[PDB]
Amino acid sequence: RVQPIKLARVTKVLGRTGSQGQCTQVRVEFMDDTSRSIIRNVKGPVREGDVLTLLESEREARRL
Amino acid sequence: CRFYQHKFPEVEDVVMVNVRSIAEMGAYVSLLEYNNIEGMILLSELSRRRIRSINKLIRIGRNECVVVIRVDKEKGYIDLSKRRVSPEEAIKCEDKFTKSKTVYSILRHVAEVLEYTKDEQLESLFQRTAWVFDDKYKRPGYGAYDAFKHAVSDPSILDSLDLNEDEREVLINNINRRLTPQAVKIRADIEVACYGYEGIDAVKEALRAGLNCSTETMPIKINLIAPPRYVMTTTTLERTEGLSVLNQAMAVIKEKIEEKRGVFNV
Amino acid sequence: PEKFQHILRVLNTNIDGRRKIAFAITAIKGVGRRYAHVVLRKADIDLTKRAGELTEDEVERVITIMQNPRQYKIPDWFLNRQKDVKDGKYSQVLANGLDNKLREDLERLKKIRAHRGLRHFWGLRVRGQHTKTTGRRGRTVGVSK
Amino acid sequence: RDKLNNLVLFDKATYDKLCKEVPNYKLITPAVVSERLKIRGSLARAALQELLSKGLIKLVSKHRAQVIYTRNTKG
RNA sequence: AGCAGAGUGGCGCAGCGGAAGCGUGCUGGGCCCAUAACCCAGAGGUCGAUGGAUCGAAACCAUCCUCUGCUACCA
RNA sequence: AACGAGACUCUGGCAUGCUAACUAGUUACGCGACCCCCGAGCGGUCGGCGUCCCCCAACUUCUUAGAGGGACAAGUGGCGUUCAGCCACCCGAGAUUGAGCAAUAACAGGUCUGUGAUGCCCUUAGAUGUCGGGGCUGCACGCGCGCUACACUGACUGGCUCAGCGUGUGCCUACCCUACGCCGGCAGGCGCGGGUAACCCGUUGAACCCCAUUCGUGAUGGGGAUCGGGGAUUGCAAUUAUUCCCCAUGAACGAGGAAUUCCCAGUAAGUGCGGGUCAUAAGCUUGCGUUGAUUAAGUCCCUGCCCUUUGUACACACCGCCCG
RNA sequence: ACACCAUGG
Ligand SMILES: [Mg+2]
Ligand SMILES: [Mg+2]
Ligand SMILES: [Mg+2]
Ligand SMILES: [Mg+2]
Ligand SMILES: [Mg+2]
Ligand SMILES: [Mg+2]
Ligand SMILES: [Mg+2]
Ligand SMILES: [Mg+2]
Ligand SMILES: [Mg+2]
Ligand SMILES: [Mg+2]
Ligand SMILES: [Mg+2]
Ligand SMILES: [Mg+2]
Ligand SMILES: [Mg+2]
Ligand SMILES: [Mg+2]
Ligand SMILES: [Mg+2]
Ligand SMILES: [Mg+2]
Ligand SMILES: [Mg+2]
Ligand SMILES: [Mg+2]
Ligand SMILES: [Mg+2]
Ligand SMILES: [Mg+2]
Ligand SMILES: [Mg+2]
Ligand SMILES: [Mg+2]
Ligand SMILES: [Mg+2]
Ligand SMILES: [Mg+2]
Ligand SMILES: [Mg+2]
Ligand SMILES: [Mg+2]
Ligand SMILES: [Mg+2]
Ligand SMILES: [Mg+2]
Repeated sequence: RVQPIKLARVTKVLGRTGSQGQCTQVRVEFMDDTSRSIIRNVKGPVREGDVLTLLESEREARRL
Repeated sequence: CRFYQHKFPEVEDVVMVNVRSIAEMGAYVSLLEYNNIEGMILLSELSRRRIRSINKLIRIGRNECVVVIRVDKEKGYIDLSKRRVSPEEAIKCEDKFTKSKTVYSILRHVAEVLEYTKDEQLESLFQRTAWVFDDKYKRPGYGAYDAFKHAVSDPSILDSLDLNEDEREVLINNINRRLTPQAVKIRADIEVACYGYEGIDAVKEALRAGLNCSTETMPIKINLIAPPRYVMTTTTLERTEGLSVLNQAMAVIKEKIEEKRGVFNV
Repeated sequence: PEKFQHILRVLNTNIDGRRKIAFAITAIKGVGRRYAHVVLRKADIDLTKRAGELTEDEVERVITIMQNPRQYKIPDWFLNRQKDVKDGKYSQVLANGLDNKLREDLERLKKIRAHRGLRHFWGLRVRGQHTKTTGRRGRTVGVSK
Repeated sequence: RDKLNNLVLFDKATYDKLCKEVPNYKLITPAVVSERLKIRGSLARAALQELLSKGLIKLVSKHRAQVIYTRNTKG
């Protein structure tokens, strides 16, 4: 019930999912072990390479 | 003025709240079982099933009992929920709430003639009265209204503690008028079919045999509802100790009416 | 600073003492704000003291100006009542002279039943306004029978 | 709507509080004095100007819209 | 005549002393190309009448009146 | 092979290169004149301010408007079956300015009240072809396009300093835009010139904005409905108040339920100014500038549209058809 | 990885 923050760097933009095409699929690293990688769904206009912030690195969202 | 022994409600408590504004992702609602720190109920948590219009569930100015789930005891974020209530909780909360409201309005007259420049002296009186009043009776399940009850009947604890002036006046002269008759219901469920012509005197001697070990001055409430019945409202205490006055009383009546001529009831 | 009485009861109406004297006396009917500044200017009064900071003798100097404006050299185009229909005088009706002068004017109109008198009677709009979609006080009507 | 009570000229208690509030503040604007005291605001302006005429305060910026002061330019 | 229950918006009703709302109806509007369903605004109150307690009631107490069910059914 | 798309025509953005200008200018000095020392100096000279007056001085940067020039996905790097093309970047005034014009087939769309375009029907001297008066404005109520507001990111009172598109004496018809002087608080009045217009109104002294003063959270000095009294102009005539000015009266309204409209960069919005109608005269509309954002660079969810495949008992075409 | 969507001078 307590987890630290994690900071990921965007490495690729996949597509614009969501029902109105609002959120964006993105693949991130983890900036402490660059081996890790997940797919996340962001809400603003991501570019490439900028540092997101994850409040629960364990999830991995898979659609809209 | 604070309602209870803790200013911030704890988790898993049911609270009386007056909804005030239907938000975009919740509703901002007042707090009425605790002081008016805001509360936010999530819109995902009004009802367990799909809703046609929110005004059919909640609308500004409707007392309702809701359960808090989480709270930042520091910053002041009272997270509230309505899916998670049984209508019994509503009862056990609303009755104690309507008790606490009269205790609030009663502990208000002292500030009329005593210092009232600050809402904090209300807290001053609150910590000396309500905290100690419920720190005892909360083990079996009773509150400070029960203490004021035990007081205005036999005034014995208000003296046992620090005594005020004119506040025991506004205590009793309000409670024992709102603590007002607990109506009695014991009547004489006896059917007799008389066979004695001298019996009009038997009924009189049995009326004077109504309540035993007692006097000929204390009044009794006779009712002639059925001519073959003899119905009485006995020694009027509270409907809590005149039980034997129904348990044993009718016996002398039925026997003395049965002894004369012919067999009778019991 | 200046902790003596403030409120004053100028003729038949309670002039609050707090507001600036200009905006203080406007609580009199018939006396708007453009007329009040002229009255105060011709009264020589300072225009940076509230109603509470005037003694009992300046206020009479102001009253007598409000009542007799024509003679303190306030021109004949400031007065709200001009060539008065019944007698040719020019003056400012002040407090209940305004009520009675409106009352008398409506009576004067209705008496000869002019087209305006009847409009004041029937309670309608007296100038030339359309009335199909305006005013609109009454209650809704339904088509059901 | 309520009744924000305000005075147009001081009473002795409030006048004392004015001549003693000067150090207590690092931000002296007409609005804050009009709210912490029960001052109309056209009175707070005059009182602040009066104090400034006594060198008790230091004017840091005056504009047509907003005015400010400071504590003493000391300490 | 008696017992029990009830008397609150046009109508059915909720309302364990800090005090007027719910379902439906009426009037109007929204949605649709229209109409029903569905959504929202407004009006409508001697809380049966009379007194009393209470700091205060529609609510508690007392008297009376009016409806409903059931026996009593009574020169 | 033909049409539509595109090409095209107008417009906005760039030329210190060309053509050439008392109906546009600038710089210079020929000037001169005014004024201040404002600085060297003293006051002139050295200078500073000039929509002060000149030049038969020099030129075309600003102004005007003609001919040509320029931009092509042309260069460089990625992705492309190495095609058609897409993405980023360099140089640049600019790497997507805004409009006009528009197909085949249709609709029982609108218009006989634009027409001396028009078939048929009607009325035709007691007229359905002219003058005087009234109406289109009538108010219990339902809706639509709008204007002004609910104030302090404000209202009032002074002070300061900036535009662009335009129109202007009327052919019957009978009227135009206004300078400058004087009179009146104001609307307005009299007098005497310019303009058929880059020539005069006019350097179009526009509002918001900008700077300084009063008010103080109060339906208040916010807001300006409704109503009383008076004074002018237009016209043959102003009452049911044409418009306009002054004193006075001082309502609802404290950011608006269910719903729902418009919008992507000099755009939304705020702000004023010309054209149309116009004897008088915009809360309209058509254009013009002026201060100038937040959010997006997407999708097919909702409402719709285009192309292919598929199903149909529909073809007046799902607002269809049809069973008890 | 399916709430409700009837009718037509
Ligand atoms: Mg072009
Ligand atoms: Mg150009
Ligand atoms: Mg010049
Ligand atoms: Mg060209
Ligand atoms: Mg290439
Ligand atoms: Mg460049
Ligand atoms: Mg184009
Ligand atoms: Mg076409
Ligand atoms: Mg036609
Ligand atoms: Mg024809
Ligand atoms: Mg004719
Ligand atoms: Mg005619
Ligand atoms: Mg019309
Ligand atoms: Mg329209
Ligand atoms: Mg007209
Ligand atoms: Mg216009
Ligand atoms: Mg004109
Ligand atoms: Mg016009
Ligand atoms: Mg029009
Ligand atoms: Mg296509
Ligand atoms: Mg097919
Ligand atoms: Mg087919
Ligand atoms: Mg068929
Ligand atoms: Mg059909
Ligand atoms: Mg159908
Ligand atoms: Mg349908
Ligand atoms: Mg049917
Ligand atoms: Mg049918």
